[PDB]
Amino acid sequence: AFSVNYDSSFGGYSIHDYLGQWASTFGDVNHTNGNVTDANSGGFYGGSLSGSQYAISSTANQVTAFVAGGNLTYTLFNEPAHTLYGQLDSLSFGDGLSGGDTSPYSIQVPDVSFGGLNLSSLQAQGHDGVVHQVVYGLMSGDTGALETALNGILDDYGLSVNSTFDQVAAATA
Amino acid sequence: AFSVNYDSSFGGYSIHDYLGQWASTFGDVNHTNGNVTDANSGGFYGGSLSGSQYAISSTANQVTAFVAGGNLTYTLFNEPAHTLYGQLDSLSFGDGLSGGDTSPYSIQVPDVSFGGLNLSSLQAQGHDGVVHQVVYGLMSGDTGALETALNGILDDYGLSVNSTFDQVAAATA
Ligand code: HEM
Ligand code: HEM
Repeated sequence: AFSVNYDSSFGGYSIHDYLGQWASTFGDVNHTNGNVTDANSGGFYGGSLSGSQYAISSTANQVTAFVAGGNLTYTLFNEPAHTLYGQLDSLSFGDGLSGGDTSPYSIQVPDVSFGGLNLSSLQAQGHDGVVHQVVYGLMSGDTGALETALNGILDDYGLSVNSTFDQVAAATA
Repeated sequence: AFSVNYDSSFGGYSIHDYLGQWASTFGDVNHTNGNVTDANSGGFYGGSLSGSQYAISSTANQVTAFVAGGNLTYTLFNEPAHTLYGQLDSLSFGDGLSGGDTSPYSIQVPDVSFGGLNLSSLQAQGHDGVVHQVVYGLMSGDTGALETALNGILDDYGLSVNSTFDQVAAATA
């Protein structure tokens, strides 16, 4: 049922009066096209994050970056906490990062990229999942988990991470 | 269907050696407890935002605030774009904002709160939906849509927004 709680000093105020005073001090956040940042976006509680891509740029130089493509969700503060899981199809490495809103993320000056990775992990595996280990590894500048996963795939072609890009392109054609 | 793409200059590079060079230039974003902000969080593309609460503070005075409770989803860049929909149950008003991560949002010095609003809209209604008009209204310092909705609820009690909080509380007991 509809209910109202209030500090007792507002007992004799009308609802209209109160909301007029609240709005007066609040002002206008100007949540409009071209004007939305973290200062006026507001925020959500209780939710997870999802998307066909996750991307991040270096804080050391703000240029070096990677883009993970697939079907990913991140539990954020839901349990198991701070777990990335789902399907990791692709990984692009290079300099500069554009898009991410009404267009996909893209590396501006691409070096190298991998497609058809076919890596997946369940929510319940938590931080032990391969997708989480790979992507979080890369956020921390640690390629070890990625290289272990790539060695697993490349094993089918008699290759490894010590193979060159030309060798890998030759066997996977 | 594993594949690779690369700038021709990396043809004779080993995968291992490329990733070594990428990682040593990327560094470590330091995505750890207490050290995560927007500068080192990364981002997702193609996704939606949801939660049991939405909340926001004034950009002018950094204090006046509200918290909307219920079951909410915001389409973000998915169509119909920038639409808040679902069920709106509660709305609390006052000064200060606490929590939002591992605890619910809460107003620090509450003035007034409304429960059992029982308002709901669909994604397909877009910006015409009542949950969107109410909350976007409040974000714009514009209580008009809220007051229309409250007059609807209150007319079944023979009251309106010009009634006092004591009178509303008496009728809704
Ligand atoms: C949940 C309550 C929210 C509502 C009702 C809402 C509604 C809107 C509306 C109606 C617009 C554009 C229409 C205009 O120009 O008048 C807009 C823009 C935008 N909002 Fe929201 N929004 C909400 C929360 C958020 C959140 C949590 C974010 C996350 C960062 C966000 C990000 C954006 C962005 C990036 C834009 C447009 C930027 C641009 O196109 O230049 N909004 N919002
Ligand atoms: C998508 C890939 C991501 C992965 C794999 C990831 C992983 C992690 C991990 C493992 C932790 C805990 C590490 C520790 O205990 O030191 C953490 C903390 C955190 N992450 Fe993420 N994260 C990702 C993206 C994001 C995003 C998009 C946000 C949203 C802004 C975010 C916000 C946070 C916050 C606020 C904390 C810690 C806050 C605290 O307890 O002090 N992360 N993340």
